[PDB]
Amino acid sequence: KGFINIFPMINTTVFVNDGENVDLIVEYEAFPKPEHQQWIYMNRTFTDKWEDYPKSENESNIRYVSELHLTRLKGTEGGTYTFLVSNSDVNAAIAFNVYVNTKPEILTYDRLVNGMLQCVAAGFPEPTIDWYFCPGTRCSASVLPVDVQTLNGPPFGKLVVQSSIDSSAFKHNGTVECKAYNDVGKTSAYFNFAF
Amino acid sequence: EVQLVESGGGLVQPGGSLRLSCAASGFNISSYSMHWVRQAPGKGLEWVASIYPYSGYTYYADSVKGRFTISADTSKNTAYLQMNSLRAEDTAVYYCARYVYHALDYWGQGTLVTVSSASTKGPSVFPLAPLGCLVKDYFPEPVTVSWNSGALTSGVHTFPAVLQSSGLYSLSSVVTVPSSSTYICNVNHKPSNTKVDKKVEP
Amino acid sequence: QMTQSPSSLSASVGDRVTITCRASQSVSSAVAWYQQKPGKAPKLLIYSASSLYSGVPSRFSGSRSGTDFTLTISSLQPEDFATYYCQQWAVHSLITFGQGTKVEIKRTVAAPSVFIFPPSDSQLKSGTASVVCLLNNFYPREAKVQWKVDNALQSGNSQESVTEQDSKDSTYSLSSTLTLSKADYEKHKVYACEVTHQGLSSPVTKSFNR
Ligand SMILES: *[C@@H]1O[C@H](CO)[C@@H](O)[C@H](O)[C@H]1NC(C)=O
Repeated sequence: KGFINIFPMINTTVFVNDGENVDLIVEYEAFPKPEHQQWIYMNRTFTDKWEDYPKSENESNIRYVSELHLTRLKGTEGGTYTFLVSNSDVNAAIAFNVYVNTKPEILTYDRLVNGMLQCVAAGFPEPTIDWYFCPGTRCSASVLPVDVQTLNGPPFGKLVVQSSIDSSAFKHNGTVECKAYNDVGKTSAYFNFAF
Repeated sequence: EVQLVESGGGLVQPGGSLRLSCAASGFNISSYSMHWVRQAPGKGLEWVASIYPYSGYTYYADSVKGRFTISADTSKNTAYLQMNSLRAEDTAVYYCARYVYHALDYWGQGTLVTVSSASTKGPSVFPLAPLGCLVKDYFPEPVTVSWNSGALTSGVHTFPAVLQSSGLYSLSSVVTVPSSSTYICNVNHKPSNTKVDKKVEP
Repeated sequence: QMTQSPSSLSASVGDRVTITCRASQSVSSAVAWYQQKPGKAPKLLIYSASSLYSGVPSRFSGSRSGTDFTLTISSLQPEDFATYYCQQWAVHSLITFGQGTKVEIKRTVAAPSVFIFPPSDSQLKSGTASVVCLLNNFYPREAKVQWKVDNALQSGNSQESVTEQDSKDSTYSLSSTLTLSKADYEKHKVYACEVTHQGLSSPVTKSFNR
C-alpha cells in the first residue's frame, strides 16, 4: 500500500581527495509520512551536520530532501554512508560509497605453503602490486605469473588486493620485494631469502 | 588541481539566443551541484540556475524561469546554460561554480555576455608618445592589453574602458619609466579577431 | 528579504572591519561570505556562518550579532581592497546574494604626477585628435580635471577613467581624454589640463603647443 522512493541527487559512488568537502544528498517521495530519518556510518548515527525537510509546504506534499555534510575528509573517513528512512508501513535505505585517495597500505605479508609469497595491500585507487627479486649481486623486472585477487574493514573505503607468487622459480639467496603503488604513493614489504 | 572554464559568450542581439558551456577538471560534477551566477556591469552577484548532473534536476531564478535551460554532460564533465529570448537586462558576466555545503567554493573566471543591437568593431591603436598606448573605437568588450609580450608589468595601468558618445568603447594603457633607450604594446580584441603590436617612440 | 550593510566603507591598514548581514528568519546557519577583487571571480572566505575556507588567512572570521551574521577582518591589509558579499541558502528561496559591501582602504594623502599626451600622427591622418591627461598614483580618489583650449572651459567633450585602487600602495590613477576632429584641433594652439586635488598646494596645469 505505502511506498518510499529514494532518488540520489549525486552519484552513490563518491571519489574525493584527502581534505575535500562533499554533500551526500537525496530527494525521496514517501507515503505515509516518513519518520526516524537517520544517516549511519560505522553503525553509528549522525546527530549533527545533516538536514532533512519537505520539498514543499503544500499540505498534500510527499517529496522530501535529506543532506549529509561531509567536511575535510581524511583518508580514514571513506566507506559506506547509509541513509535510512521509514514510515508506518515501509523501510527504505540507500548506501553511498565514499572513497578517499590514499597511498597503498600493506595489511599483511606472508610465507605460504609450497614456497609461495603473498602480500596484501589496501588503498584507493586500487593498488597494483609488483614483485621484484633482488639477488646478492640491481633486481629484476616485475615478475609473472602472479595470482592477483580482489578481497572483500578496517580499512574502510579502500580496495583490497591480494597478490601471490611462487618463490620456487627463483634461484639464489636474495631479497624479494612486493611493492604496492597507486597514483597517490607507494609502499613495500620485503622477504629475506635463503636457497 | 581544480579548474573551471566558461566559454561560448559574446555579443548577442536582443531576442537572440546563446549557449554557454563550463568545462570542469579536478572533480566529478556528478558528485556535486553546478550553478550559474551572473553579474551585471558595475552591479552585484545574482544567482541564475543550478543542476545536479547525476539526477538531471534543475532550478531557476524567477527572472530567467521559462527562458533559460541549464543542463550537464557527465561524460564530458561539462555543464551548460542555454539562454533564449535574450534581453539587454541579461547583459552580464556569467560564472559557473561548484556548490557544496550551501556555498560556492570553486568558480570559473567568467564569460561576458553582451546583449545589444550594435555591431562588433576592431580598435585602432595609437602610441602615447612620452609612455602609453591608446585603444580607440571598438565594440564590444573586452580587449586585452600586454606590454613587451608580458615582459613588463611594473607601473603598467590599463584603465577601465569608457563608452564614448559614438557608442564605441575606448581605453588607454599606460606605464611609467625613467630615461631608457624597447617598449611595444600588444593589443588583442578577440570579438573581431584583431591583433596589433605597436612600437612607441619619443 | 536578505539585506547587507554597510554598502560601502573606508578603513585604514591595520584596522578591524565588520560587515553585517541580515538573513531570512528561517535560515539558521547557511551563510557564506565571498571576496571579489575587481575583474576577478568571487572567492569563498567563510561558509556555514563561521567555518573558514581552506587557504583563507585567519584575519577573516564569521560570527553573530546575534540574529544577524557578521564578517570580520582584523588587521586589515592593503590587499583586502574588494567588494564583499554574503549569501544565504534557504529551502524555498534557494540561493540569495547580498547587495555587496565595497571596502576602500583609507590611506595617507598623496599628490598625483600629472602628464599630458598630444595626438599621434597616425591618429591625425585618420582625421581625429585625442589628447590624454594622466594623473598617476594619488589619494584620495576625488579629483577635479578641467580642459582649457586657449582658456575655454570645455565639457562635456572629454571622457574620464579611473583605475581600481592599487592592491599595494592603495593609490589611484586617472585618465582624461579630450576628443576632437582634426579640423577643430588645427584651429586652437594651446591645450591645457588643469588638475585640482587635496594633495596639491594649488591647482596644477599641464599643457603644450600644437
Ligand atoms: C556514477 O558513478 C560510477 C562511478 O563508479 C560511474 O561508473 C558512472 O559513470 C557514474 N555516472 C554518472 C552519471 O556520474
